Amino acid sequence: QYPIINFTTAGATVQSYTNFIRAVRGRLTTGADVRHEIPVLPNRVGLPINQRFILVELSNHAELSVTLALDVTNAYVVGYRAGNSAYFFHPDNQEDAEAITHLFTDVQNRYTFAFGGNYDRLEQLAGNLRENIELGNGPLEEAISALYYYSTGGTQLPTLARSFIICIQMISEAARFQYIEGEMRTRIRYNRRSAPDPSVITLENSWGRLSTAIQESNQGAFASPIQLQRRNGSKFSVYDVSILIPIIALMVYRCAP
Amino acid sequence: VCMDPEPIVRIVGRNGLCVDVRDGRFHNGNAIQLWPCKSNTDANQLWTLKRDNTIRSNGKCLTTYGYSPGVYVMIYDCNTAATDATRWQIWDNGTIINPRSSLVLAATSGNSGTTLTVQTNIYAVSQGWLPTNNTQPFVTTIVGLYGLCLQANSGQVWIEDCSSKAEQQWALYADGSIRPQQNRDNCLTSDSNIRETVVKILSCGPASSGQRWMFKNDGTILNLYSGLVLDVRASDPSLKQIILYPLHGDPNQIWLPLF
Amino acid sequence: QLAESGGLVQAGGSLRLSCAASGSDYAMGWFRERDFVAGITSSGGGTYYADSVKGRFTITRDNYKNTLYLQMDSLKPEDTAVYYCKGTADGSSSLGYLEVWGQGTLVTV
Ligand SMILES: *[C@@H]1O[C@H](CO)[C@@H](O[C@@H]2O[C@H](CO)[C@@H](O[C@@H]3O[C@H](CO)[C@@H](O)[C@H](O)[C@@H]3O)[C@H](O)[C@H]2NC(C)=O)[C@H](O)[C@H]1NC(C)=O
Ligand SMILES: *[C@@H]1O[C@H](CO)[C@@H](O[C@@H]2O[C@H](CO)[C@@H](O)[C@H](O)[C@H]2NC(C)=O)[C@H](O)[C@H]1NC(C)=O
Ligand SMILES: *[C@@H]1O[C@H](CO)[C@@H](O)[C@H](O[C@@H]2O[C@@H](C)[C@@H](O)[C@@H](O)[C@@H]2O)[C@H]1NC(C)=O
Ligand SMILES: [Cl-]
Ligand SMILES: [Zn+2]
Ligand SMILES: [Zn+2]
Ligand SMILES: [Zn+2]
Ligand SMILES: [Zn+2]
Repeated sequence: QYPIINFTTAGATVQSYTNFIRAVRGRLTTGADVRHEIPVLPNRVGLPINQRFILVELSNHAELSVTLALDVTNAYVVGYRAGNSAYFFHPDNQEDAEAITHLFTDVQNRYTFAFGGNYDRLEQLAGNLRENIELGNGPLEEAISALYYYSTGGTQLPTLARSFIICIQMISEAARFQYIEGEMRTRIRYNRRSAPDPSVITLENSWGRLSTAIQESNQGAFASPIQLQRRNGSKFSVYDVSILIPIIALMVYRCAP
Repeated sequence: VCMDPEPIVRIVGRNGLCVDVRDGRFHNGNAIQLWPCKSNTDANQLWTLKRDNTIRSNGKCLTTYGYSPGVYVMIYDCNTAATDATRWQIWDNGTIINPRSSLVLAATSGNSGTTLTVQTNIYAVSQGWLPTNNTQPFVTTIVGLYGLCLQANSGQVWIEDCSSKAEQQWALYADGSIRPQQNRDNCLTSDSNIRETVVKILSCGPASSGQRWMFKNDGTILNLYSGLVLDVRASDPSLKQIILYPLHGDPNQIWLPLF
Repeated sequence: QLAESGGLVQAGGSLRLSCAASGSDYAMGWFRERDFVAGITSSGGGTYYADSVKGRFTITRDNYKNTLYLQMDSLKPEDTAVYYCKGTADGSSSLGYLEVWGQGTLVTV
């Protein structure tokens, strides 16, 4: 059985959310591979299948429970279990298709969506962009129930896609970025729901490119600038890893030191 | 193994000035200096971070005059200079160190035209550098315990309810100083290394070790020379005391630069 | 909610104050105008003492019993005052964070 981390929205606090995101990071990578003080996720090359994934069990006030599966090599959600049904995003290639056969083996119903789990396709299926899909404890609660009832005929596809968009940002992206995690802790702290601002959106969009720029930097200095956004629309460029150290908590593996 | 690129970039440091080959003269032995950051293609401020641990301007090398504290740093032909005098390491905490001497690049004064030197490393503001093409410090809010905002009030610093107040804006300079947006001559300062010393705002004049800070990957704001971090005293904002304190990681030591 | 207890003895004595909570998320501190005496972070690991009482007072906490302590050794007539317990938390208010007090316990030395 793959490692499991639990979070509940019932009575969730700043602290309980922080313990949860910390716990997820502790099982995503060992922390022994660090570039310019930023941890690196395990190399897909060499990673045995029995260490490929981690499980995140979510529950809410109604004690509906759902289990997301995260690829440790990129911290992203590849599918989820609800009751005795399991669903998976369309894998990109054949090996990822084979690797997910090792998830939720006990489950009696297994399905692969025709769509992948990238934001662009989830947004069109949800009928809305991340910039308008509110985040917070409340949205996570509702996303959990919608995911649970999808096995039942009670969750339409846009609401499912919207629930995926909520869970991925609040779990995977918060794991990748202390910045995004702090944005989620802001919402939990004040019991507010809020769509992410452009700084969050551009960070999510740039995660791969940021990982490559940092790992192939010459002593922290990038070969090319990466364009980010402030919380207002305003754009700025980053030429060095120094400002990103408190912003990014995990990087996808790109190359050897 | 990852590719090692060779980016051309400015080196910004004390008071936000740029590392500059004086008067654009590339005669062997001409001094390196602080100078206001240019906005053109002039070679004397654009440095190539080479794969051999060399830092080059217009084909010539950033070179230390010697291996003793206080000697100046010059431009010199890379093949003719002593090889060890042309080698540098750029550390992630803003230090540019000469490995042979273990001495650190420094600007012992803050004025334009200051001759650069190598000094003993004390992680002072005068030894903080950033390789970047950005010539402006990044202005940001600094959120901390309970989502409250770091706030400047003349000499005093504390944490208070956030409201998008210029007293809550901070300029992160390339030399590692954290400056109140309303007066960039002044610096977030710990007058000393003792634990529980109250952090305040004072002139950036001395460019001391107590004035240099690094945002760590764990969310703490670290004063590099002491090894202590910023801390909302007793985790109680009403005390209006931000102190140096050994790292325990609890929420009163967690911060986030909300840009 | 917070309630004090354990509050007369001569100069140089000892007394331990308790603080029973109703509901670990909270930083806790002791006060005695009201002045800071001692404080401790939520998980522990950070204890911060006022200069007057440093080296004489010991704040402790125990989050599985939801009780805060203040050990007061080598007391002086200067310690005589009303001693309150205080907690700070993450919610919303005009402060921007929560402050829950106690009803106070009298100490006379
Ligand atoms: C920071 O700003 C400076 C100045 O604007 C940039 O320097 C310029 O960098 C470009 C590309 O790296 C250089 O052009 C290149 O020239 C080589 C040699 O001929 C050629 O093979 C390439 O195809 C490319 O055209 C350009 O010469 C250089 N300008 C200078 C040194 O005055 C620098 O790239 C910026 N750094 C970053 C990380 O964005
Ligand atoms: C600033 O960064 C440098 C470079 O990462 C640090 O020096 C290294 O620290 C590690 C951890 O103790 C040692 O294993 C290395 O031997 C050190 N040297 C090098 C060349 O890597 C330095 O400690 C940092 N300074 C502070 C105050 O954090
Ligand atoms: C989430 O809940 C389950 C069931 O209550 C716990 O078993 C998990 O504990 C974790 O997994 C077990 C097998 C063991 O390794 C334990 O040390 C782990 O902590 C729990 N997950 C977490 C992260 O607490
Ligand atoms: Cl330096
Ligand atoms: Zn580095
Ligand atoms: Zn297919
Ligand atoms: Zn978009
Ligand atoms: Zn000359």
